[PDB]
Amino acid sequence: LCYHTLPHLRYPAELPTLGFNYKDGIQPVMSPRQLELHYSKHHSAYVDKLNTLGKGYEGKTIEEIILATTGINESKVMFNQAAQHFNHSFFWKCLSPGGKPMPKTLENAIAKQFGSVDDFMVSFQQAGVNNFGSGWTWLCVDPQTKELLIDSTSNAGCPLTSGLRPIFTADVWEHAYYKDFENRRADYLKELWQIVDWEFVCHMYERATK
Amino acid sequence: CYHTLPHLRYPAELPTLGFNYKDGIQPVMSPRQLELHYSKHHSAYVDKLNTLGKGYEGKTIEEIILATTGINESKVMFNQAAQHFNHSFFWKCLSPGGKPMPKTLENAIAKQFGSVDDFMVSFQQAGVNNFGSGWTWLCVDPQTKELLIDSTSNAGCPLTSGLRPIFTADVWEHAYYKDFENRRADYLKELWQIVDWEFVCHMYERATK
Ligand SMILES: [Fe+2]
Ligand SMILES: [Fe+2]
Repeated sequence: LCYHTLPHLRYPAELPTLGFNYKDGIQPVMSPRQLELHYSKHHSAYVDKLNTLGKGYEGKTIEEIILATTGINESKVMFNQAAQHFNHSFFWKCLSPGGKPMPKTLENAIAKQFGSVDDFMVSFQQAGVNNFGSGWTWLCVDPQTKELLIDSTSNAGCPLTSGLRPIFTADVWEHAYYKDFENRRADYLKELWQIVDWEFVCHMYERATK
Repeated sequence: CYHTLPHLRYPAELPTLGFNYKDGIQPVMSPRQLELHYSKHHSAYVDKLNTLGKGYEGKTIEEIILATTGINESKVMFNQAAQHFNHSFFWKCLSPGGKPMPKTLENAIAKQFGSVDDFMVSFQQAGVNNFGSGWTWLCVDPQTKELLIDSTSNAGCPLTSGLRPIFTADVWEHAYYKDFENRRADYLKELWQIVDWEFVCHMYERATK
């Protein structure tokens, strides 16, 4: 009985149903093959591995597994699969072919924190570029202060392990962009905005700041 | 102290490859895979390190790595120097068509691991299981003269724990994604075919002296 970022995301794990047709990629940014690799190979493997480890978590959220395994050395393998499952699921919810325009509520909140949407985007791209190795770049709500914050994590790291509430993420594991952008992570992050589902981000913002 | 690459020095320079960098590393790495890895990834580490290393002129890259390891203020330089060393060492480990394993190294591997095939499977598994970006290494422990498989994350480098590498496989996704996409396991299985075991054996002989 507490807030979850994705309360519908539960164990036994399942690859999530995408808001759109997989075979089309996520135009204009991600090709069909880039999405197929990422979703049908990478994400699918985390779902499959997690299902060999999570006995006892039936009916519970994936976030509950993350929170029960975080910082525990003997549980690193399960933590990594559960967090990656959650991280990818959340990522797909953040995206849509051609994007969705940012509602006024969200625009105001982003400008109130960062000065403008443009200044937030510049800062967000920079944090993603600078995230050494594999990981994720996040926009989160701090529920105590109501601040919006950019946070980067390494590998399977997830800001909800520190009590932050994600509202947007960009995967910056090299596999997220290597098929279409090769080494060009900066270009990937700049182009990614064209496919962000800002309606989902705004929905997350409203519930996270309540 | 012992250096793995005593000729790899600052100011940093992309190393000359023992082969033509436009022809890839057949039969495993395509020309474009090698061009990206060397001319983009490795090249950016070199360039960035050269913005940071003033004062280290004439020193080994490994001395920079030792001077910056575990120091929070120097994380960025550590990452560049370590990655420059790791990639330069990787390229020496590889050759088109490979080079056959000399008996001395064959015997040492089989003594440590049970057999060469046992070593290879164990090494492949460690690379597959190295979560995220990193490197999987065959090293000599100079305190025992034993061989061991060691995995590192990100720019992590065995020398910071007093180990002497003799072989490494890059398992950053960029090392294999062009030719193998998500198939890291296949990459590691196929990588044996371009391994320069003459260099690996030279390193073994040197590390255990
Ligand atoms: Fe991913
Ligand atoms: Fe690399």
